[PDB]
Amino acid sequence: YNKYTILQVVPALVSGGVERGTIEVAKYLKILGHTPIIISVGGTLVKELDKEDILHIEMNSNSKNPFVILNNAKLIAEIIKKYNVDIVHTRSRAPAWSSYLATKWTNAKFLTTFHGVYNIPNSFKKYYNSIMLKGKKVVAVSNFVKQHLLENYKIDEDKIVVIERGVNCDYFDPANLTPEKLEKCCEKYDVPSNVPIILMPSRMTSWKGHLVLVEALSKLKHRDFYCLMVGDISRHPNFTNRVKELIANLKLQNKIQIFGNDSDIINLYGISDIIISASIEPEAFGRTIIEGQAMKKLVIATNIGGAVETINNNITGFHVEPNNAEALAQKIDYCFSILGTDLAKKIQEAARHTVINNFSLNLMLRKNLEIYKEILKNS
Ligand SMILES: [Cl-]
Ligand SMILES: [Cl-]
Ligand SMILES: [Cl-]
Ligand SMILES: [Cl-]
Repeated sequence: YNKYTILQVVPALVSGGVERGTIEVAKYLKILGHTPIIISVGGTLVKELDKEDILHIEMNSNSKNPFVILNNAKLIAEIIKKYNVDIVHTRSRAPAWSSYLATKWTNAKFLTTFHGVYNIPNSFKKYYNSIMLKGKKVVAVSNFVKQHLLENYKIDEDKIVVIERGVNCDYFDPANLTPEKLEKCCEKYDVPSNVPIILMPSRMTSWKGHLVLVEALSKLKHRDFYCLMVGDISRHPNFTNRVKELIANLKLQNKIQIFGNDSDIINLYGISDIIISASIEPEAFGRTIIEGQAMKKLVIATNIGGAVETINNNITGFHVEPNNAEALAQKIDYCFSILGTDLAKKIQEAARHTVINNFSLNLMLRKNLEIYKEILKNS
């Protein structure tokens, strides 16, 4: 008929919103009457999969042992035969050895999505693109990743399909903010009343740029403001104490405060006026940029990686040079001077418009189903 079985394989390394993409695609396939299956190593992911009632198969990946690769490939192949899987969809960092073997032996098709920029040995690039990816397609989550696949992997262009990352415009919707839930968030985060709020929703790791923003906000010690740094502070705790100290030694403890991860990030966007991505090493895509644009905010992102891909400079947001405190401090100062004006409103409106028109989760999900149909054409 027109109903498909899509088996997604998720690895232990999940940088780049890999688990979020896998769950949203599974849920979408369910609604359309398709059958999603997810093979994972287990962990916290299974909890959501059970909530959404999606068939999950635990399995232990080990790319270091050929016997395990061959035996996992057999297990997957038997899963394929069991559920008449039409496509195996891998989102692994290295080549998905076991999954590739499973599809080579069965009628299933092989789809790869690259959620980031990783390197493969130069000796392997010829074999990968010529033999392994013959008659196959690959998905890049950004044009920044697609460029890597072209210049580094030397993968043929007509193999690469870009499916930009999407933001749930139904969840990230300023029309859902209530004046009460906002006040509760200002009360939870010690937010002052009549000052601009700067939100940096970044994991507390070194390459995110926290240090650059703190040196930038020090250059604006004369302006009144309040900066919130919300994100995990556990994976790199050594770095967190380092930042909190720099804020202290610069006597900025009352204008910048660090908080653990935010349960409901939507109310934190709603209370903010300026969102910051200050990464000094490139990112495949700037999730918080798109999320901030969806919330009708003034967005400032470093011009590096895919983080500026969603920003039409001076129209839906602003670019800054990475690792440049003065350039960042001046852009933040500029936004202060236009907050409240018709221009800010224009940019803020334009920002959510461009996310609805080009970077919605809805369009991401549909682009995934299209590439499934292309892969399954002539069957
Ligand atoms: Cl995806
Ligand atoms: Cl993107
Ligand atoms: Cl959406
Ligand atoms: Cl890391």
